[PDB]
Amino acid sequence: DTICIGYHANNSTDTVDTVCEKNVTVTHSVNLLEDSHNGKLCLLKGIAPLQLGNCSVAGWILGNPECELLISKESWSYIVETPNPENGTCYPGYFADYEELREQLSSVS
Amino acid sequence: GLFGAIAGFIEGGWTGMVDGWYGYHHQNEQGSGYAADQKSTQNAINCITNKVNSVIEKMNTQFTAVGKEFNKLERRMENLNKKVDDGFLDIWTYNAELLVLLENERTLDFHDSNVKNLYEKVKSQLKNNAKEIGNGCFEFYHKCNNECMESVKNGTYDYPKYSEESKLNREKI
Amino acid sequence: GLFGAIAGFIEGGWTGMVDGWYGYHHQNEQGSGYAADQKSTQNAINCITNKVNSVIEKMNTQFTAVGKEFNKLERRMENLNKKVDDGFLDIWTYNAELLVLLENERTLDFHDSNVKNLYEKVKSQLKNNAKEIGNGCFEFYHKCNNECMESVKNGTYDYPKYSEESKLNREKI
Amino acid sequence: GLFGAIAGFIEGGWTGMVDGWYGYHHQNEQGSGYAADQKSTQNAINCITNKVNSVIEKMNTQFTAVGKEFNKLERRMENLNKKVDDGFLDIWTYNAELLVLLENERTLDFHDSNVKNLYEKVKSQLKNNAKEIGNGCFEFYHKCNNECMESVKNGTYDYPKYSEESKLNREKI
Amino acid sequence: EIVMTQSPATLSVSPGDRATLSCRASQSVSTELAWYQQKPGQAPRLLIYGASTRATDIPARFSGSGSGTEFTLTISSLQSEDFAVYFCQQYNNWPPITFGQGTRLEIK
Amino acid sequence: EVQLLESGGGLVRPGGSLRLSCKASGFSFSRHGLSWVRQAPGKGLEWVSSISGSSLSRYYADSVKGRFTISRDNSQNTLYLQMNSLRVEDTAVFYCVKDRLDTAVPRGWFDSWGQGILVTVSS
Amino acid sequence: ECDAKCQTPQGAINSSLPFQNVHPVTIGECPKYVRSAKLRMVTGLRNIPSI
Ligand SMILES: *[C@@H]1O[C@H](CO)[C@@H](O[C@@H]2O[C@H](CO)[C@@H](O[C@@H]3O[C@H](CO)[C@@H](O)[C@H](O)[C@@H]3O)[C@H](O)[C@H]2NC(C)=O)[C@H](O)[C@H]1NC(C)=O
Ligand SMILES: *[C@@H]1O[C@H](CO)[C@@H](O[C@@H]2O[C@H](CO)[C@@H](O[C@@H]3O[C@H](CO)[C@@H](O)[C@H](O)[C@@H]3O)[C@H](O)[C@H]2NC(C)=O)[C@H](O)[C@H]1NC(C)=O
Ligand SMILES: *[C@@H]1O[C@H](CO)[C@@H](O[C@@H]2O[C@H](CO)[C@@H](O[C@@H]3O[C@H](CO)[C@@H](O)[C@H](O)[C@@H]3O)[C@H](O)[C@H]2NC(C)=O)[C@H](O)[C@H]1NC(C)=O
Ligand SMILES: *[C@@H]1O[C@H](CO)[C@@H](O)[C@H](O)[C@H]1NC(C)=O
Ligand SMILES: *[C@@H]1O[C@H](CO)[C@@H](O)[C@H](O)[C@H]1NC(C)=O
Ligand SMILES: *[C@@H]1O[C@H](CO)[C@@H](O)[C@H](O)[C@H]1NC(C)=O
Ligand SMILES: *[C@@H]1O[C@H](CO)[C@@H](O)[C@H](O)[C@H]1NC(C)=O
Ligand SMILES: *[C@@H]1O[C@H](CO)[C@@H](O)[C@H](O)[C@H]1NC(C)=O
Repeated sequence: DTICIGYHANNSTDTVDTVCEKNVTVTHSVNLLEDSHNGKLCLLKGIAPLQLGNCSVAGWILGNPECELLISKESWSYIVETPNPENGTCYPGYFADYEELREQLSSVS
Repeated sequence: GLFGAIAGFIEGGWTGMVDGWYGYHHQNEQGSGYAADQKSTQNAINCITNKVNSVIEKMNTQFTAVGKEFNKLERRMENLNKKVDDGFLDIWTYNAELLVLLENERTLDFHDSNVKNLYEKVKSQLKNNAKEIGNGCFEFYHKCNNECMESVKNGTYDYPKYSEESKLNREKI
Repeated sequence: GLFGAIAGFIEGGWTGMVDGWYGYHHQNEQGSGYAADQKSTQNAINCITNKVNSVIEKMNTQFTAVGKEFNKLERRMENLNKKVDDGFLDIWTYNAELLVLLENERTLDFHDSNVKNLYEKVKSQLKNNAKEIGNGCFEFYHKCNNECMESVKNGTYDYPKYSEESKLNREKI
Repeated sequence: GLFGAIAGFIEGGWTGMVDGWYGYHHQNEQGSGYAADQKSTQNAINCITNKVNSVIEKMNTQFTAVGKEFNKLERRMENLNKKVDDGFLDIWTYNAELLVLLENERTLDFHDSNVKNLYEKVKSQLKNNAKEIGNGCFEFYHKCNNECMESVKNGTYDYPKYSEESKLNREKI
Repeated sequence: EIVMTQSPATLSVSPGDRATLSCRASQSVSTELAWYQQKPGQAPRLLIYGASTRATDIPARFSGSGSGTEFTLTISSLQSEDFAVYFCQQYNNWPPITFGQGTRLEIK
Repeated sequence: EVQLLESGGGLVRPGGSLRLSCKASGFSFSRHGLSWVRQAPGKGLEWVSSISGSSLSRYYADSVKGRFTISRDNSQNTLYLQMNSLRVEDTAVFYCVKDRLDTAVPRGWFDSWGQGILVTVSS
Repeated sequence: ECDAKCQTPQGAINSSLPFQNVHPVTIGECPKYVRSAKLRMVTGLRNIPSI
């Protein structure tokens, strides 16, 4: 004729960190940090963002003979470039106010 | 010894019970089994979850831009942009981290306190009709069936009904 | 049920008393009414106010400028100004809010604990000369006039003076 | 009165003991002096220190630049640079300060609670073989030598071995 | 009471092989279950308490597996010592205790 | 190691009484329980009685309920089996088994087993 | 082609968690960058199955 006091505890490998100790195992836990990415860009605000193929903003805006595959991509949400865009401007020169043009053209309807 | 770090009055806990977080293991004739204190778990799940919900929901969001580009003749902008971006990065790391370490003790202390006060409730409900066998386990001197046992789980218990039965216990000792 | 969430040992409280935050309801022949524990309240109003004062007074203040103006050819500055201003706006919303949410439980727990320890003080002062009538109310087996009753409010109480009176109670039972 | 505000159950403390933070003053025939509770001191130094270690170690650091220079025709940069620098300065003052003020009470309450639970532990170890002399000091009705007294410091104590000795105490009273 | 049974009863297997005989269980009795040995000549001993771990000084060739009603026992290798009578016990509900009917294994 | 000793076996006619002494050594008897099991010839074990610490918790199998009695002595660390009204189907060995612990939870599995002793009946 | 709450030079993230440590560059309504490695709170008790 006994009654005892206890708490539920199931098998779990979850670990949490606190101040009195560390690496303590607990039953159920919830995280805040996400460290997983799909690895592929996606249509974000309902409109397909344009993808620049071996071209830069100045090269494509000025109408290089290349970069002709991206004329029917009017509306977007953002612009994707290449880490080393080669076919930019053919005739060499200094494109005035380059940076401001990119920011203004970063979004259009 | 990690169990010595907390030095709690209760052992590591059980695993057979599944329908709660705090409960009892009533033993008696024809009646053994586990049990769950439905009053405590529902009133302990909500507050802990709302603490998680409060943390998650208060991260207001707005459209943000990336670090812009600058030509080599405007380097001052670039380092100013790095300073402000790094300042927020350093702020959020310390603010976010120290919150989940300070509030992890709060929830862990909450669970430890929940066991204690519930343990105190059975102690005060009946005092002389019980023996402190050990770590949070009482022993009824009298006989107490399932209908009687539920009285402990309730907030109801008739001491004078069983106090006279404790007089029979005095005869044994 | 909100009262079930807290599951406090005391009921909703009274409204007749006005001269304190924690008190008593002494009743005796030729005496009744309410009271107030001047010791506890004065040591409870100060700490809570200093917590509010600490929050308010530590808002250091300094002259600040508004978001400046820029022409159409310097858009980069405008967005940088927006990013830094929005960053501080997002910081203060979360920092200020979680402060008054986490420190509201600190004061609510403080008030609940104050009742408990004050209750614990009167239990230990006299143990066998009292009966656990219910929710924080005792019953003196012996007769106790107002001068005697003030002993409870004091830290002074002579057990042997009334222990022999409790022997008469043993005769009653 | 500062001592009145805290209203602790124990007095100001001792200075004779040096080998711990919480201890005892076992007195008996052929014995006296102080002692220390090695189970609790090492179990309280670590958590408090790790709280300080967590505060200090989380200050991630990186190379930082000073406020740059600007000519008189670019004053907008200077005020923008001041606004961001002053914003971080204001943030860290309130964030850092309120952390050590809120967490100073956490450690102070921790120390107060540590005394109570250890004090509670000795009470439950032996109940009727002791008298509540006063502020956390008990009096053994029976005789207890040094070997006997270590039972209190251990978690081990044979009540029935001395319960019959408490029957001799009943004869005295 | 909680009724328990084992089946089949009699089985002969070459030493060193694998032979498993499961005992059913009414209700669920969670994972709380015990399995006992009884060699011909002396009193029974204990092997697995909780259906997950061995006792003190026990060869590890045995295996405690199962949950709820479906409870099984399997042995990696069988020696001439293992040919004994097996009992499975439940202790989740403990006003009564109920054993099995015993399963005997033999050779030659 | 833990060793147990048992005595009191023999031949008892129906309607008599028998006392089986079960001594305990090698472990803390005060904080541990004890129980009894019975094995008829050829059949499986059938538990009869189990008693926790300090002689406050007693349970009996329904087969012999209301006609068996068990007591324990801490000073002599021995257990008794008081009974009467012998049956003809009660010819069985009676072993001694040690309960896990008193204050613990999950209880029921037996670690130490004594040899036991034989009790029979005759017409 | 898919739907993403915000973008990232390496890719995109999901859910509405309040922190992320995948990249300090983002496009859309999604959380701040955190240098930390992992951080979680608990809801249940300490998991101590047996001694
Ligand atoms: C503890 O709480 C439980 C539930 O909150 C109470 O259970 C209810 O108890 C009453 C009386 O004790 C039961 O009524 C009885 O019903 C039977 C039906 O045959 C009748 O014969 C009796 O005369 C009586 O009217 C009621 O059924 C039961 N509720 C159930 C089973 O759902 C309990 O009473 C409380 N107190 C204790 C000591 O457990
Ligand atoms: C509890 O605390 C209160 C106040 O802190 C104490 O009140 C004081 O008690 C003493 C003696 O108990 C009173 O002195 C008496 O004065 C009358 C005046 O006629 C005299 O006839 C008596 O012989 C005695 O000297 C004192 O007046 C009173 N203070 C007041 C009324 O302001 C009280 O004693 C403490 N103890 C208890 C048990 O209440
Ligand atoms: C409390 O804890 C302490 C240490 O954790 C225990 O101290 C040890 O106690 C045992 C028996 O009480 C001592 O063994 C004895 O040794 C003497 C040596 O002459 C022998 O004559 C006795 O027959 C017995 O075997 C042991 O030496 C001692 N440890 C020391 C002194 O370091 C203590 O037993 C625990 N219990 C109590 C009630 O204090
Ligand atoms: C416990 O172990 C079982 C057996 O593999 C597993 O199915 C179950 O998921 C584990 N518990 C949890 C919470 O994952
Ligand atoms: C936590 O402890 C487990 C068990 O020892 C170990 O496997 C794991 O690596 C530890 N993790 C950390 C971060 O210390
Ligand atoms: C784009 O550049 C990559 C790397 O230089 C090259 O492999 C690829 O053929 C180029 N595509 C076009 C269309 O120029
Ligand atoms: C385009 O870039 C390639 C190298 O990637 C180069 O060989 C070619 O001459 C360029 N042509 C134009 C028109 O940009
Ligand atoms: C993102 O999360 C949603 C649920 O919130 C899920 O339906 C969807 O499949 C997830 N996307 C990917 C790519 O996993």
